[PDB]
Amino acid sequence: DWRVIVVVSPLLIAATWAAINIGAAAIRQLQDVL
Amino acid sequence: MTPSLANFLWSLVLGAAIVLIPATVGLIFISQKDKITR
Amino acid sequence: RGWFDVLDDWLKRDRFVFIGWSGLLLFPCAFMALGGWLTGTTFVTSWYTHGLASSYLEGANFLTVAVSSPADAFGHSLLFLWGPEAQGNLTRWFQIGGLWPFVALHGAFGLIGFMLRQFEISRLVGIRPYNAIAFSGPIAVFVSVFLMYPLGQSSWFFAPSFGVAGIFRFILFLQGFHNWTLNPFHMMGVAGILGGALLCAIHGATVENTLFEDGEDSNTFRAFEPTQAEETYSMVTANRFWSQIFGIAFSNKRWLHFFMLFVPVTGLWMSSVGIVGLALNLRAYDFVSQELRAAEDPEFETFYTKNILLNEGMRAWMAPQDQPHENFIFPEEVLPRGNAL
Amino acid sequence: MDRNSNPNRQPVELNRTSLYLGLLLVAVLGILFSSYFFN
Amino acid sequence: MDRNSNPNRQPVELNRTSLYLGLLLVAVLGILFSSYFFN
Amino acid sequence: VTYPIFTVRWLAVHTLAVPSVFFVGAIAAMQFIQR
Amino acid sequence: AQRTRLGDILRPLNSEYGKVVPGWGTTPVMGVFMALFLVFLLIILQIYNSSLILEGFSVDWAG
Amino acid sequence: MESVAYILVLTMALAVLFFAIAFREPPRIE
Amino acid sequence: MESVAYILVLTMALAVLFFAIAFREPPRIE
Amino acid sequence: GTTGERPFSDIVTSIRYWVIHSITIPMLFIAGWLFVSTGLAYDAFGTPRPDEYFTQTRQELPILQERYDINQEIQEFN
Amino acid sequence: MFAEGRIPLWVVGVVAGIGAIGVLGLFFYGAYAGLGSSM
Amino acid sequence: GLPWYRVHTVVLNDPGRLISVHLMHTALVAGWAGSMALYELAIFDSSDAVLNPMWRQGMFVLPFMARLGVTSSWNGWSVTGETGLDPGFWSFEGVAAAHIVLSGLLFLAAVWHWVFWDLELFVDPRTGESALDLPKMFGIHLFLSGLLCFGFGAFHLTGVWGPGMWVSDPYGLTGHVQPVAPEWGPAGFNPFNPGGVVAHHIAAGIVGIIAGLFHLTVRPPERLYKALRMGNIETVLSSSIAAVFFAAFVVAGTMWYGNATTPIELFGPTRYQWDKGYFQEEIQRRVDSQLAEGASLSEAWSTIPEKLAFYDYVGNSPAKGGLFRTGAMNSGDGIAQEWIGHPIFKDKEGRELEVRRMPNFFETFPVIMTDADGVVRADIPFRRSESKFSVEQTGVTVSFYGGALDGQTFSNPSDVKKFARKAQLGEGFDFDTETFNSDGVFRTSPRGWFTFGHAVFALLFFFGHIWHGSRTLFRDVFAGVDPGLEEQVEFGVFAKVGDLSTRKEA
Amino acid sequence: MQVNNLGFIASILFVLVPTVFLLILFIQTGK
Amino acid sequence: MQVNNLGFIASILFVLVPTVFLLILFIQTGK
Ligand code: CLA
Ligand code: CLA
Ligand code: CLA
Ligand SMILES: CCCCCCCCCCCCCCCC(=O)OC[C@H](CO[C@@H]1O[C@H](CS(=O)(=O)O)[C@@H](O)[C@H](O)[C@H]1O)OC(=O)CCCCCCCCCCCCCCC
Ligand SMILES: CCCCCCCCCCCCCCCC(=O)OC[C@H](COP(=O)(O)OC[C@@H](O)CO)OC(=O)CCCCCCCCCCCCCCC
Ligand SMILES: CC1=C(/C=C/C(C)=C/C=C/C(C)=C/C=C/C=C(C)/C=C/C=C(C)/C=C/C2=C(C)CCCC2(C)C)C(C)(C)CCC1
Ligand SMILES: CC1=C(/C=C/C(C)=C/C=C/C(C)=C/C=C/C=C(C)/C=C/C=C(C)/C=C/C2=C(C)CCCC2(C)C)C(C)(C)CCC1
Ligand SMILES: CC1=C(/C=C/C(C)=C\C=C/C(C)=C/C=C/C=C(C)/C=C/C=C(C)\C=C\C2=C(C)CCCC2(C)C)C(C)(C)CCC1
Ligand SMILES: CCCCCCCCCCCCO[C@@H]1O[C@H](CO)[C@@H](O[C@H]2O[C@H](CO)[C@@H](O)[C@H](O)[C@H]2O)[C@H](O)[C@H]1O
Ligand SMILES: [Ca+2]
Ligand SMILES: [Fe+2]
Repeated sequence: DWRVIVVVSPLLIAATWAAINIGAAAIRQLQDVL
Repeated sequence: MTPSLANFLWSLVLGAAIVLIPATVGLIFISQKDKITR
Repeated sequence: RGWFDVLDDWLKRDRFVFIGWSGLLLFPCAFMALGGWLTGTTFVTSWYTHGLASSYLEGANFLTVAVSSPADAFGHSLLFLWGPEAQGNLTRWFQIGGLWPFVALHGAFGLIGFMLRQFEISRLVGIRPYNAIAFSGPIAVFVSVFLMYPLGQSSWFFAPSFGVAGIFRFILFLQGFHNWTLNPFHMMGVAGILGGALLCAIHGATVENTLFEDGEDSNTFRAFEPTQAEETYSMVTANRFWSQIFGIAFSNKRWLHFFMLFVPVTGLWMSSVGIVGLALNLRAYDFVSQELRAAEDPEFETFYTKNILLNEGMRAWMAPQDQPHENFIFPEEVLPRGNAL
Repeated sequence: MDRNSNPNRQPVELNRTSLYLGLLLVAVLGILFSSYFFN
Repeated sequence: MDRNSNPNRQPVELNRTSLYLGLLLVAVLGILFSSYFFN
Repeated sequence: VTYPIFTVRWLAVHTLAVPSVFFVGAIAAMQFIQR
Repeated sequence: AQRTRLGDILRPLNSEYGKVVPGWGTTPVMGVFMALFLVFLLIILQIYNSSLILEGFSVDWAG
Repeated sequence: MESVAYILVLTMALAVLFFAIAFREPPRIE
Repeated sequence: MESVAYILVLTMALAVLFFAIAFREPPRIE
Repeated sequence: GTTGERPFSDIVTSIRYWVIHSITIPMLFIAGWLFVSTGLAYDAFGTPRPDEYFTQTRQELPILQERYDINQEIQEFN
Repeated sequence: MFAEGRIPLWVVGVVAGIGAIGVLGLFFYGAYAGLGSSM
Repeated sequence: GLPWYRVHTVVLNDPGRLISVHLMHTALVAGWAGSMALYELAIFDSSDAVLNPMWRQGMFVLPFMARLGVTSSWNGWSVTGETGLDPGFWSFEGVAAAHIVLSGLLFLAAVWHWVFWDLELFVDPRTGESALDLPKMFGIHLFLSGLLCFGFGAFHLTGVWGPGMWVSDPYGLTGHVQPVAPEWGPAGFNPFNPGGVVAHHIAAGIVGIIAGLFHLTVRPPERLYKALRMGNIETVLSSSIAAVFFAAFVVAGTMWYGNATTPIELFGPTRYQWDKGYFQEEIQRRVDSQLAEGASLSEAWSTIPEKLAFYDYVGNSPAKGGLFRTGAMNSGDGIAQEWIGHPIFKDKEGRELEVRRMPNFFETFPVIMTDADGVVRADIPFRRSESKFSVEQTGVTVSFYGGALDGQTFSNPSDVKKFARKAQLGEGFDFDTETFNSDGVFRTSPRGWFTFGHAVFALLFFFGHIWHGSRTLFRDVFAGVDPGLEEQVEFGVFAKVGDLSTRKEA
Repeated sequence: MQVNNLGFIASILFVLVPTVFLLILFIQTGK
Repeated sequence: MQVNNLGFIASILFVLVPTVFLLILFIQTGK
């Protein structure tokens, strides 16, 4: 269903933008807690 | 062995596998990782 | 370090949102209940259970939306998603009103988790658990109204719907069908709630108007620090004021605050006992002496008999729409009505 | 066997304010429920 | 005017034997007069 | 200094606020549905 | 504290005040039994609720 | 229903008799 | 005759109000 | 006073926070918008669109009366 | 805006409040248009 | 001194006087049972089990005696309508007398324990003070409970040595006490199967014996001892109040919804039997069976039993009472004398009309007559100025089959409207309203009163549990908080809430 | 039996009022 | 009016029994 694609895809864009703007500090916080 | 019996048994299994068991593993994992230093 | 005690350490950390052992019951259940209510009032109809539109998707507003009660045909079926009605179909489950027992059950277990949270944090902080004892009132209300009232009735249909106008419907329904204003248990509830509101207002006004001059600013709020030892307001002046104004006054701070606890909690418990009675249609509907007289004497009218007539009119004009599963066909000539209206 | 004195005996108090509050509560409960007792 | 304490206040006693005698008298007066109250 | 970013408070905020903004956008689109 | 014959008979049943098994003891076996009790309560509730329908009978006055 | 009243008043007298025998103030030589 | 009972219970409440105002335990600073 | 977490007034007054949210919050908004405007919410929840409250063969209220076979009941109700 | 790496919190607040007022006004506009407008 | 609401605390650390107060409560309960049964026996009418059974007469404890096997009286009557039986000693009067005598014995035993409170059994030999080994007492009492439960299921319920329990047909016409065999299949969890109750007590008694043996041989874990405060008797009070409100909610539910243990001959029909037309459906099935056999309408309707028709009457539904409509159901409509027979209403065009019945919700209900295809053909209009479907215009006549009015036809519209209003209440009955001066408003049955009392008590006992559980777990701060409590309640100082060793020092 | 309608209330009050007076006086004795 | 025959005795006892309990407790206080 194209409806499912065009509904999920905005969430995917939001998640990937948050990931590529927070991922360095996210991996650092994951490392510091082992 | 009825459809309602099978649905109840699957509810037991999937309430364990969706809610109870992965929360138990996640709590145990994050409590072992982020320990309190005395 | 045992794994239980390590988990106990992690659950009871001093963070922004306290979790605790009670949080494992509270947070998923409260989230499920709140998300179910928001989901139902945003997207889910009551068209097949009630013949009504009750979501924002259908054009209802914040007053007119509800997670409505399920269809009367199901009885007191718990209406699980995997249950024999819905049979795993989420869409069918939404349409048959399964969001109502979803919200009501998760809400009830979340309320349990919240009073457990009150107990847990009271134990950790080191205070007495009177907040949980006070919260017993709201849980008594929720259990009597949303659970034992429909359980005593024919189905979950006659439970209150989780909505503003749905609750107003439940309220008017209990007036017209049960004469719930006439019930003394509700009168004690009303007395408790209005007394709690009175005590709140009077206690706040008395403290704010018997404050000690403990600062140089006209803004009196900065003349307090939490770690101070002495009282921020004059109990002696407050006592003298209310003794000369009202006749009596509080002379004990602890008794004052226990009474502020006691009045609305007792009102809630009393109204809950009345709702338990109403679950079995054990109403204070009538004063039989006045009906026997009114049936014998057509000159006898009180405000009670007028209220009885109001209830009859409401029942006859509301029941075909409020209970569409019954297929109540009331032709216009049988509807009770006064002259010219 | 001997009849010994019990050391767990403790006096009961009800002060005047508590008496007035209880008497008022009992009076208003009678006022509330008498019409339903008569029916 | 001042509200002075009264020195004529004196305690009232009723002992247990007097209580039993009064309770028995009241019970037998009820037993005697109840049939006439009902008539 | 050097605070964590992902906390229980972070999840507590999003669990509520991400579906809140999703639902608000839904109801905003509902405002333009014709009869 | 006055001795009676019945008291002297019943004395060993009230002599173990505060005796404990150190640690967790049989708490896991307890929790297994509480889980089984909860499942049994769920079964009989859903049978009475007609949410669990079993062959061989119906929940009705005629069985 | 008068039978209930008669039974109650007779029972009150008999209970008074029991409590006056079993729980009298003990006579003490002093 | 129920009117007598209603008058008595209302009178009991009003008498309680009078005796609680006029004959309260006085609040004493100590 | 501070339980350990970064204070909210520090967080929401940052460039990096608003760089992430200038994107996340509006695009969640448009996700809800496309949930409604593509009509997927009607199919997901079973809510009637404004022309399926009544069909050409049913003009009354489709009050469920079946206790177990509700799927076929909703189907013949349409 | 007047700082180093920072936005004033009152600017953030006025933007958020304007957005909240706007979505409330849109929800009140939808009371008079489209579904639920009685027309 | 002690406030009024705490006076009973005096026996908190006095096991002898605690046992004495328990005896006094047990004596008062047993004496209530005996005196309530004696009052019920003094006012019971045994003349007609069909139309004046126990549940029309306000009989509360008499169904509970009848349920477990005591159906007969010394006077000579039985609640099943049989006469001339010899119950032995265990009639209603003998059971009432046994509870009165037991109450007196328990009163005397309570007096003894109150007076001789300082028994050597209650003090610890290790220390010098009063101590109850509550896990061991629990194990003994659990073992006794399991033994009694097993004996009640396996001997009394099965009739191996005992009377059995009350069973009936699905329509409550042939109820009697019989031995009941245990059902060990899944139909033992059918709540309307009495063999399920028999198996439950046998199996739960065996499990209680095994659990009592465990709770007798195995000491509690130290973690559970400290967590549940097992040295405090208030934790027993809290958990017992919890179990007790659990069981009270259960018995209120089984009373209201109907059970094998709540038969309709003893407590009355349920509201759900009126709701779904259970008795009306069975009555119509029997009439259709006789019509298919080839009988006339009067013949088919004259073999409906009057008891079955009496069940099909909204005044016997427990959801028609009032909270202050006190007493027996015979104080309401009256004592039922006879069934008037089944009405058939026909309009002037020959269509058969059915009066829409009054639901349990409605204090008043409009009189509506619909045909076979659900179209309203007659009514009793409020406004007559625009009346179209009145009985007068539609020419509705009514013919009665069976009962007192069998073979009769009423065409005068006042009689037809009166019979329409009667048919609104289900099967019509003639009532004697002068014996108890019946006021005409419906009462609820003992089923409804039991459900109301037990539901309300279960709700209030939820508060008791919370109160005592909180008093148990917070015993240290009952007089107040510590006079310090400063640094531990500050935010962010300690890593764990309330833990001193978890100070961050930062 | 056709008894006086006030017989029950008169009997209960005739017993109970001086019973209450005696119990009040006995319980307060020693104060 | 056609009232409950037990309404008067129930109202008087409902008022008077806890009134008596409170008066007993107040008068003995200080002993
Ligand atoms: C051996 C003594 C004895 C006998 C043979 C009887 C017999 C009877 N009693 Mg009586 N009674 C007794 C002692 C006795 N009583 C005592 C000591 C008291 C004071 C407490 C009473 C107070 C009393 C009252 C108030 C009433 C009776 C009534 C009755 C009649 C019906 C009982 C009934 O409904 O069962 C009901 C019993 C139960 C449902 C048992 C509940 C037990 C629960 C389910 C167990 C709790 C859980 C358990 C502790 C833990 C699980 C155990 C498991 C693991 C094994 C019956 C003739 C009734 C009557 O008809 O009045 C005349 C009635 O109203 N009795
Ligand atoms: C829960 C147990 C219970 C149940 C279910 C019943 C049920 C029944 N009884 Mg019974 N009875 C009981 C206990 C019970 N009784 C006890 C303990 C006694 C000894 C006093 C009696 C003595 C008795 C007699 C003499 C009679 C009955 C009768 C009846 C039947 C008629 C009901 C009725 O009119 O009452 C009406 C109920 C009410 C009006 C409700 C009262 C609720 C009170 C007023 C609420 C109080 C509010 C509270 C004070 C406010 C709180 C304040 C707050 C700040 C805390 C009915 C089936 C009658 C019968 O039919 O005999 C065959 C009959 O004549 N009973
Ligand atoms: C079997 C259950 C049970 C038992 C053994 C107890 C026992 C106790 N309670 Mg608890 N409690 C219970 C259930 C129980 N409670 C329930 C159900 C509630 C909710 C209503 C409470 C709420 C409660 C509170 C708020 C308090 C207690 C307190 C106490 C302690 C002192 C009691 C006292 O002197 O008051 C004396 C009572 C009077 C002088 C008059 C009360 C008369 C009542 C209002 C009406 C009479 C009832 C009637 C005669 C019998 C019908 C009851 C029956 C149907 C259950 C004592 C340990 C007190 C405490 O904790 O002490 C430190 C306390 O403050 N209880
Ligand atoms: C919604 C989310 C769900 C939330 C889940 C929360 C996490 C689970 C909390 C569990 C609380 C109870 C466990 C307490 C620890 C304990 O008792 O055991 C202590 C032991 C040993 O611990 C160690 O043992 C040592 C020795 S001793 O055991 O004390 O003797 C001791 O020194 C040491 O301290 C101790 O750590 O730990 C174990 O691993 C036992 C695991 C089993 C515990 C009970 C679980 C049973 C659940 C029933 C479900 C299965 C049945 C299904 C039926 C269909
Ligand atoms: C500017 C708003 C004023 C509106 C009046 C409402 C506030 C006062 C109500 C209190 C009544 C009880 C009186 C005794 C209580 C009493 O004695 O108060 C005492 C309290 C102490 O004030 P201070 O003496 O320190 O200062 C007040 C003046 O003396 C000088 O500033 O007074 C105030 O706090 C006034 C602050 C009101 C200003 C902001 C309040 C805004 C609330 C209303 C907002 C709208 C509500 C509806 C929205 C849905
Ligand atoms: C049902 C269900 C579920 C769940 C879900 C969930 C849990 C979810 C959710 C959800 C959510 C959680 C949602 C949300 C939301 C929201 C909203 C919708 C909001 C809002 C709002 C508003 C509108 C506001 C406004 C305002 C005001 C009024 C005040 C101030 C200002 C402002 C403007 C802010 C699941 C899947 C599991 C399964 C199936 C069932
Ligand atoms: C001494 C003795 C004896 C005798 C015994 C007897 C004779 C008895 C009895 C007993 C009895 C005869 C009893 C009783 C009881 C009663 C009760 C215990 C009650 C009650 C009450 C109540 C509790 C109620 C309440 C209420 C009300 C009032 C209102 C409504 C609600 C209610 C229900 C809450 C003999 C010789 C044998 C032996 C030797 C010893
Ligand atoms: C409350 C709050 C907030 C918020 C706020 C907002 C959100 C807003 C606002 C506001 C605004 C946003 C505004 C405005 C303004 C403007 C104005 C006031 C103006 C003017 C003027 C005029 C007067 C006009 C004139 C004219 C005319 C007449 C015609 C010609 C042209 C013209 C246009 C010139 C904040 C956070 C801050 C703080 C806290 C809370
Ligand atoms: C805000 C929360 C969002 C709500 C969730 C959005 C999705 C809602 C459901 C729509 C998805 C498809 O909608 C419906 O899904 C159900 C599962 O429940 C499918 O149901 C299918 O699987 C279930 C599970 O075994 C069984 O009933 C059966 O095998 C089959 O019907 C239906 O075939 C489909 O019509
Ligand atoms: Ca006309
Ligand atoms: Fe305060």
